[PDB]
Amino acid sequence: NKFSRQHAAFGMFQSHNINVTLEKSLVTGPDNHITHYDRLNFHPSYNVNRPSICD
Amino acid sequence: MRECISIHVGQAGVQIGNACWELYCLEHGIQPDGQMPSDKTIGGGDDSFNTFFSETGAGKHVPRAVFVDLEPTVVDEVRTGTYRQLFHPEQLITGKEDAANNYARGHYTIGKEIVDLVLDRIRKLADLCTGLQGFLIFHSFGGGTGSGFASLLMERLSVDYGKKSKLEFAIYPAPQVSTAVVEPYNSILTTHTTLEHSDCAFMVDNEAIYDICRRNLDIERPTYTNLNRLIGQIVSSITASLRFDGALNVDLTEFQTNLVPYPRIHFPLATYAPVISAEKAYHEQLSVAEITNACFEPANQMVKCDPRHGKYMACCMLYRGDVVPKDVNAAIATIKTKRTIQFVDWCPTGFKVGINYQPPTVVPGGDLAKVQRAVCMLSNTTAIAEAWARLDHKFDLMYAKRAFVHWYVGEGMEEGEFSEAREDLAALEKDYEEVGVD
Amino acid sequence: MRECISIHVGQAGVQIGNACWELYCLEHGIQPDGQMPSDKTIGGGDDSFNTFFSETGAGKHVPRAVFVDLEPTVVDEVRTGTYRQLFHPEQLITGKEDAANNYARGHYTIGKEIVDLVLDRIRKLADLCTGLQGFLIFHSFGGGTGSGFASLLMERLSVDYGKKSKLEFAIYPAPQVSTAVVEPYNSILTTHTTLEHSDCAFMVDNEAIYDICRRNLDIERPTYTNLNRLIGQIVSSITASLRFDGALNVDLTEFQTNLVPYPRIHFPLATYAPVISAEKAYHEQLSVAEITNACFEPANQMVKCDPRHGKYMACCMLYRGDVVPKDVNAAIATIKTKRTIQFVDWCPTGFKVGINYQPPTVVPGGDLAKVQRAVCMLSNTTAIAEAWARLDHKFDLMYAKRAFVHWYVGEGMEEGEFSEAREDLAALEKDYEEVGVD
Amino acid sequence: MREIVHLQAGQCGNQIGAKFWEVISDEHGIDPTGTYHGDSDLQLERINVYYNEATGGKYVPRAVLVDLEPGTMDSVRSGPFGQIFRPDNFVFGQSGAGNNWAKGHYTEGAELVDSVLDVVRKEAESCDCLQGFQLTHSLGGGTGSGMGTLLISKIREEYPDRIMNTFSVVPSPKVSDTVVEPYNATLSVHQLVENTDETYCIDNEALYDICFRTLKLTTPTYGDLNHLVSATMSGVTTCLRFPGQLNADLRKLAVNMVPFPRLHFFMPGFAPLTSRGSQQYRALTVPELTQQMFDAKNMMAACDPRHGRYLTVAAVFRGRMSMKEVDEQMLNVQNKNSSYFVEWIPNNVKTAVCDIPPRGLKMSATFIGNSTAIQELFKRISEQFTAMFRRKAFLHWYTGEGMDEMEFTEAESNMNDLVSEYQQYQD
Ligand SMILES: Nc1nc2c(ncn2[C@@H]2O[C@H](COP(=O)(O)OP(=O)(O)OP(=O)(O)O)[C@@H](O)[C@H]2O)c(=O)[nH]1
Ligand SMILES: Nc1nc2c(ncn2[C@@H]2O[C@H](COP(=O)(O)OP(=O)(O)OP(=O)(O)O)[C@@H](O)[C@H]2O)c(=O)[nH]1
Ligand SMILES: Nc1nc2c(ncn2[C@@H]2O[C@H](COP(=O)(O)OP(=O)(O)OP(=O)(O)O)[C@@H](O)[C@H]2O)c(=O)[nH]1
Repeated sequence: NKFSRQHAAFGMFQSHNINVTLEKSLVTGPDNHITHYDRLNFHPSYNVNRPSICD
Repeated sequence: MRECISIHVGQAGVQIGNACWELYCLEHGIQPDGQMPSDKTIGGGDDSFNTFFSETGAGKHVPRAVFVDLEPTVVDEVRTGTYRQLFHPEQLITGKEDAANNYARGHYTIGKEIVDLVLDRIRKLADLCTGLQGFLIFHSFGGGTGSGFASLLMERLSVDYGKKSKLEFAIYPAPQVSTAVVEPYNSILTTHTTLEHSDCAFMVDNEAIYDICRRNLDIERPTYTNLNRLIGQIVSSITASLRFDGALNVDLTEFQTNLVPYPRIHFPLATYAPVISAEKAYHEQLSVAEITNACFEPANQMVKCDPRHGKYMACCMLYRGDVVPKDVNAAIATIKTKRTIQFVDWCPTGFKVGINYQPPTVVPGGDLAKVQRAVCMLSNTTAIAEAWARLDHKFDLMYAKRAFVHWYVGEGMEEGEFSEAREDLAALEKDYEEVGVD
Repeated sequence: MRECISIHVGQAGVQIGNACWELYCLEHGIQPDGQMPSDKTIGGGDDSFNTFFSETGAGKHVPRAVFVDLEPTVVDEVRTGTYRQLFHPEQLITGKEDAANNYARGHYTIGKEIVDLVLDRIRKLADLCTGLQGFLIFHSFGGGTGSGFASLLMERLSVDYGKKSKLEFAIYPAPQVSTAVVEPYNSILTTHTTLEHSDCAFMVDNEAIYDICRRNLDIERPTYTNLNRLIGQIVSSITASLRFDGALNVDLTEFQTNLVPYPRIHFPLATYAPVISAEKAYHEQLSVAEITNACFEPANQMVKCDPRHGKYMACCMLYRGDVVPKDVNAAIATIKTKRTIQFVDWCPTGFKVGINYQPPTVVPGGDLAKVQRAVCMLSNTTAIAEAWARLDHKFDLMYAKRAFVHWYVGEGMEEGEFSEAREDLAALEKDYEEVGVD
Repeated sequence: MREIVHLQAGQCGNQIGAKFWEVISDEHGIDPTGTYHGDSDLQLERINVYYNEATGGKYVPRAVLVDLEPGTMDSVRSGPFGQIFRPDNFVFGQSGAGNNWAKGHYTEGAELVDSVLDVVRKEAESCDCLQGFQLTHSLGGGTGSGMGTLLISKIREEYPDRIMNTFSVVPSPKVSDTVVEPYNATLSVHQLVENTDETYCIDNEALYDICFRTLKLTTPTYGDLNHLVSATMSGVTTCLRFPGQLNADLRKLAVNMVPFPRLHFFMPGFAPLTSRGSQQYRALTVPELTQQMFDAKNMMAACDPRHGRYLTVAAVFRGRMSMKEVDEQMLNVQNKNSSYFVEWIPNNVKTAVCDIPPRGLKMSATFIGNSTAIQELFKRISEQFTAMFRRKAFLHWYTGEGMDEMEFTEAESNMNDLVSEYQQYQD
């Protein structure tokens, strides 16, 4: 039982920690980053005739 | 000028895109790097590739296709493959979540946030090209990803770009083999959604492709590699008119005008006659006569449809290679004299001939034959209603006892759209016999 | 002749001086020693360097820049760095005490006894030069030392010399990031002091520099140098007109006249279109037309503004590299015909074109693209009032609850100057809307 | 150039400063004897902020040691680094402390303040221009409180232009050992609030909880606790000695933490603390550090600010990292808990990045806290003060030295003022 007590020593782990977290995107691309929200977050490619958000 | 854009949706419909692009670079002699030998062909991108590839001043041929996918596995392994340096990273539209064969999941949940990027891709390809005859969509009816995502994009590209053609290519569901029981669910759903927008949809079945190979190609154990090259050849033949010339040149617009009789139904069947093994071709001979008989032999079709139960409406033969009109017109005249061939009396003429002098070549390390005279037989007949007749009694049982509906309704859907498909199909068949009724 | 003097204030202003000067030395082939190889370009100091460097009879280049800061740390490490042998020891003006982010600490406490020294530098710089078009001022609005010290000197540079131009560049306060909550206080303390003297201010924001970087440069973990290389490339392009020639040669005086409409507001926005990774440009092609739209896409601006929420006033494109007016004039003809682009109807023309034949080169050990057709897009729009609107509410709260002044009134100020600047700002928005009012 | 001179006070500060300096010596590569073994040029350059040059490359510490009891100093002198200290700064008294706050503040200091004033001003003239001074001591400590309160007062008027960095340890809330410590603490903090500008609050129980939590070695030495706290004190001082794209001046920092004058109590926070096998079970990346450095369990100063909210937060990051991760981490934590900040101030985070990793690890950081968690602290001592002043226990001594209760009344009002002063701003 050497590992037990040397693990069971003191108290047992408990989360009083700050619940920090980052929501990730739905894409694996290290450049595109879109979630359930903010779906217009990606690199816009380069169109030649119609400018940005023509419609 | 004269060009088109290819679309390959679905991890099923991507390896077929892998083969055809691989096949295409061969007759052009495109090195996997993306540059020719010391022979001078580079420029602003104007040669045999200009319809297919984009070899600009950078000297690298860029295929004019977009590979959209929903699972990173297959799209990354090809991105680690042989021609990945040729391929553009974000036209290999990689995927992160799956539709789980659910058309609606692919159509609604993820499809919204990706189509804009695809819309971003398509306009960038649409803006650079000049002729832009149409689009080459590779998909599948029973698509775990092919079904839902193709439907949403074709809806979006229909509303904004409705003046160009839309060429659809999907595996027809196996009538008796079902890799998924949800497959009929979405398959009819796509048909009723695609009836009112799609321009030209061409279907095919793998079993008969497998039926052919151990009949005359004589392989009891083929592979997808064998399968995809066959269809990859098929699209190569139809695109040979686009690259090469011949006695007369024909185009998809002529195909659109001359094959589909009436609105709604635009579903012809393709065939290729000189399917044979190399050794069988070795000590035998090919000519227009027997291949004309072969292409009109019922068992040579890749779809489980027997012509004498139906009647022909549209037919087209695309002769690629060394052929003279003399034997052709006489042969097709004798075909016209044939009595078993029962065309619909509405059309006295129903054949579209395409002559190309370029002999179709073999693929290195391949299994096809060395053909001089080839033909792609895209035709249409009334013997197809049984295929949708099979699907309805398949579906009507399933819907009455509403199996698996809890999945679909669980993610936010209902029964009305499922209801609309059945009379859309019921409208589809009821049109089939009345045009069959003379 | 055609030359200028550069000023770098604050440890925020010095690394970019290092980085940019690390850039300029490359295209001229400047060795670390300062001397060329056995090839002959040395003389009285009149060649490619004569506008930037002072390569006198000693034979080695002296950049016409002065690095001023208040701490010896970052200035010594560069004094022990790579290029210290070129650089002039006491042109590297160091300081022993910091302003502690306090505008007035760098404006009253220590500035008095040290500006005279830098006054000695500038006149000994001024006497040697001949053409002395203007001054290149690099600083930061949220300057711990950049804010206060620059404000005093530009006042003294304004009063003694009011006949020549002065070019200021500062990183703008981040719209939602604040590494200091006294960065707000000094900001309009700087701007209200500078509005009545400054000629033209160009600003950038780090976040969108990053947002570009992990969008198209594909680097999720850039280095602090990459920002400096990008902005260093930015000023390199605007100085390429100075260095080389092209179809037409344009000077800062023209940019001053044709950009700013009326007094007070002199705050346009720059943008460099061909920002892409090497592997992306590897198999893609660039021309003026598509990059013209690219620099007009709002997400490519490094300032957090929606141009659709504002209206366009002026725009400047500097085509550095191989371009011809033909495709340029037709392409810009199209952008005028565009409807989403909303220029003010006061100016039928609002564009300044600059053609330079030199293709922008790649920095060794770099991350940028391989650009032969390049443009830095200087433009000013009415969508900028939100930033100051973003500001003033950040301020009206804090001044009302009256924070941190015990630091400020503790070392000797009053609240009247903080008051005057708020209607100075309030004058700006009412100015900014009324010019937007047509 | 701007330098620092240290003061070592109380019998804890003797224990603190001993560990404090040896950590610095081991960091900078000087042997215990004092002959520096040249290993890093940067620490060769910017050691002058703290040490002066002796003969033969010996780096004399500019710290002053003060006490009354030789044995503690004897232990300090006999320590592994007592040789690097001088007999010059060894100033002390001939009296047994008793650690009465009054004897050290009025009786014993009277004949000792003159000498230590003479001491500190000689090393003051030895160097050119200070940032300021820093003091290690205890608020509940007996002898250190008396000397410190006297010296901090005198150094205020004579150099009113420097840092009054005070570094005091808060005794254990559950038990003070010294029963008159609450008298000592209440006396000390009264003059601390107006005289100082910076104060770090440290408690042993939290430090004991750290051994309970991550050290996991059951029985440490108090020197081990000194090792931990010295690392925190060293970490904040790594700013000045090391180069990098960070602003190090405490003035550059203090104006950024201090909205209003009454703010002097500041709470440390430290970065990766690791157990027996998790050194090779940890994937050292910024998100885990930011998670770990912002852990209520990682906190060691007083208690959990969970009961209150966050006024100002400042953390210095040591290692080969970049501004993007801290930026994106800052957005994460800002969006994580915006409500637990105060609407009084947004963007109350001030970040610094040190590019020079420590000796033993690459990724590290130190945090300093300003929240509403000190209410529980001085509210605790309030009931202690009121109860012990209810019946004037242990007072006949303090009346003996000449101290009166009116001092206690107006002193407690000052703390009671700070109770409302904290509460009104946040609550
Ligand atoms: N087009 C094509 N179809 C194949 C291939 N191999 C098997 N199939 C058939 O095509 C169907 C694939 O459809 P789906 O499973 O919905 O494909 P998907 O929507 O892209 O997503 P997945 O479920 O991951 O495959 C299968 O049922 C097979 O019967 C192939 O190489 N190409
Ligand atoms: N323009 C510019 N800004 C930088 C650079 N490096 C960092 N910055 C940003 O600019 C800000 C610098 O402002 P200040 O802190 O007031 O700098 P300072 O006035 O020179 O004096 P210090 O406070 O001691 O640094 C930092 O907060 C950084 O976010 C740089 O190299 N150039
Ligand atoms: N050195 C040391 N001090 C400790 C320790 N634990 C608690 N302390 C307390 O830390 C306080 C600070 O030390 P000093 O200020 O020098 O104490 P002092 O003025 O000599 O007076 P007394 O507390 O009466 O002994 C002491 O009062 C101790 O009660 C420890 O482990 N080591």
